Amino acid sequence: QETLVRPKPLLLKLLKSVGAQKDTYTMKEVLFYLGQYIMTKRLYDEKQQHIVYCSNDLLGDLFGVPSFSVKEHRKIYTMIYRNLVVVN
Ligand SMILES: COc1ccc(C2=N[C@@H](c3ccc(Cl)cc3)[C@@H](c3ccc(Cl)cc3)N2C(=O)N2CCNC(=O)C2)c(OC(C)C)c1
Repeated sequence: QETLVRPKPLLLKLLKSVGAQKDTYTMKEVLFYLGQYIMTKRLYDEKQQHIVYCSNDLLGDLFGVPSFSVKEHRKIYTMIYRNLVVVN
């Protein structure tokens, strides 16, 4: 009974670019796939892998910054919620 969400078009484009095949998700799925996006596109610092650089990327459009640490949970959840609607 986790909340279901419907990503808006930019977030959905990112999710589908890493092989998600649906239009509704749980938050934990959304997080999982954004993490995979970062990993597969190598947007992280090789030395401190918590650090992301996304200025040249649609991910930077979603989060509204050129760089962030994955420890920025307020920012990450807030920007994700701005990019979806709740279904069920
Ligand atoms: C020391 O290296 C780590 C430690 C933790 C994370 C991480 N941490 C997880 C996480 C981060 C923030 C929130 Cl709010 C929730 C979950 C999740 C995640 C989810 C969404 C985004 Cl936008 C980024 C990362 N997330 C991951 O996606 N991980 C888990 C670890 N390894 C991975 O290959 C993927 C991490 O993320 C990379 C993608 C940068 C790197």
